[PDB]
Amino acid sequence: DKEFQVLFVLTILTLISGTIFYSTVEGLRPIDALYFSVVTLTTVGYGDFSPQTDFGKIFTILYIFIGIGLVFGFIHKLAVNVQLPSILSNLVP
Amino acid sequence: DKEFQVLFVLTILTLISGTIFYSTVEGLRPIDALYFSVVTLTTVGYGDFSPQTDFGKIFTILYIFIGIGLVFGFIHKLAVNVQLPSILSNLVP
Amino acid sequence: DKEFQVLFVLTILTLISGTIFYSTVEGLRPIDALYFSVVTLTTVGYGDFSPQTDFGKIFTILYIFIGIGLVFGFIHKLAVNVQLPSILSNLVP
Amino acid sequence: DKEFQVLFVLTILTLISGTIFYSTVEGLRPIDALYFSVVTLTTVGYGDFSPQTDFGKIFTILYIFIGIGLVFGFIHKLAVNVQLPSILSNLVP
Ligand SMILES: [Ba+2]
Ligand SMILES: [Ba+2]
Ligand SMILES: [Ba+2]
Ligand code: NA
Repeated sequence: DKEFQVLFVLTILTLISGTIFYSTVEGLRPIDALYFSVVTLTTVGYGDFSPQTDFGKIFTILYIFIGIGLVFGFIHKLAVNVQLPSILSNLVP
Repeated sequence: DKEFQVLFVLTILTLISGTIFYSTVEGLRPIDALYFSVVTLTTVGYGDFSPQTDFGKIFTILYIFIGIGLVFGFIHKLAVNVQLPSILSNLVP
Repeated sequence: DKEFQVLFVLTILTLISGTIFYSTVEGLRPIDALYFSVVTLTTVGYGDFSPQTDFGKIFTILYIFIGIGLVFGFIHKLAVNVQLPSILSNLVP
Repeated sequence: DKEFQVLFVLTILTLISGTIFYSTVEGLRPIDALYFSVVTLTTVGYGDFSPQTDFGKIFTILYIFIGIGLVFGFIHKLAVNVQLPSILSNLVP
């Protein structure tokens, strides 16, 4: 609850930083910058967007190392502390 | 057993929702929509398909956050509660 | 030791099946088929190769669900039961 | 602390080896080689770079199996032993 709340905020700030960085340095539209940040940090990585500048490539290296751990923590506690009880609620006779 | 069964169903419904969404909004053939949903939620992400619309990009962001946890849970219990015993069965003299 | 050995074999057989499938149905060279199988099951997924046939797409869906759990188990026990001691060996004065 | 330090070094050496390999055999610029090594071992895998030679494909197979476990260990202890306390520090009244 309080755990999920902090992880939510931390993940939001991370995605805001990526949105700002890639829309400025890589010239993406803000929605595309957000989408790319998510596709990156979840490791999906389609490659429909990818950094073309060296600044973008260096940021991306650092962004991945700092952000993957946080994003997957959130995905994990979301599944565990929000998704897991709710599915059991739908179960019990 | 009962665990694996619930995870199977939950994963199926998730993949059905993606199949329906991407065949409608992104105009994919249903098989391609299913395939893309799987390639997305397992994080493989080839990028042979990727959303071209903003609606598609926003759904994909949400779809990834909600679905990755469920899919990998299923992959995990499938390996643990179905794959792991079966391989030991083939072992014991 | 015996754990790592079984996981090695199981991973090899999985990669052999992918090598055979993608070289036949998708017409890849055997080395490219192996490479693609690995890039797929580790979720790296560059997309330099991806299935173009519906048979290939359906197999890939199943191949991912069955194979990811096994591959990452191997990667895990390789790191834990082979990589982790060896690095400590290089450490102790 | 001492754990994080060893994982840092091990990850650095891994990324140096990839930087050297892909700039030589695949002809990438060193920054692109580093970037590609990171995008590979974190499994993001955009595919903006991917190996074109058989030597490159075989190395990549081995590089992924050896390196993913190490990289994610580092990402994990970085989040746990460096990121997790620091965020709590910002919390306590
Ligand atoms: Ba990927
Ligand atoms: Ba890709
Ligand atoms: Ba791609
Ligand atoms: Na991944």
